[PDB]
Formats: sequence, C-alpha cells, structure tokens
Amino acid sequence: ARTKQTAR
Amino acid sequence: PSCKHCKDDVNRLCRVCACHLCGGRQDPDKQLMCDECDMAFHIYCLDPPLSSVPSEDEWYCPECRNDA
Ligand SMILES: [Zn+2]
Ligand SMILES: [Zn+2]
Ligand SMILES: [Zn+2]
Ligand SMILES: [Zn+2]
Repeated sequence: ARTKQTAR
Repeated sequence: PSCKHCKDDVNRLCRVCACHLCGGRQDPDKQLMCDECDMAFHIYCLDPPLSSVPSEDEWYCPECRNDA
C-alpha cells in the first residue's frame, strides 16, 4: 500500500 | 498555501492534508493513502487499527471500501 512517506 | 484549509500550519490539525481521521501529521510512514479518494489514514486511527502497513498493492479506506 502507498504511505505518505516510505523508508526507501 | 498548499492547503487552503489549514494554511500549512504545522501546529494545526487538518483532516484534508493530514490524517483524515485525527488530523495529525505525525508518522507519515504509517499513513496509508486511499487508492480511491487519496486521503491519508494512520494505521492506528483505523477501526480496526492495523499493527502494520498492509503488503497488498492497493488499499481502500473505510469510506471507499466495498462491503466485506
Ligand atoms: Zn491542510
Ligand atoms: Zn471523510
Ligand atoms: Zn490519525
Ligand atoms: Zn477513500
């Protein structure tokens, strides 16, 4: 799922 | 500003540009984006709350999801 920000 | 409802004020709640349920901007890494309405939801604000971000490609929020 999309998140507002991602680790990568 | 970017958001006309909160004028981007980091100290203000906004259910439009931040978590749609609590209005909080914290933990963007835990804010799921609805693949229908594009609103953000903390995993922990959902009912039921999720302990982690779902693995599946798409995610639909409580307002958009089909009846289970
Ligand atoms: Zn806003
Ligand atoms: Zn709503
Ligand atoms: Zn929230
Ligand atoms: Zn939605």
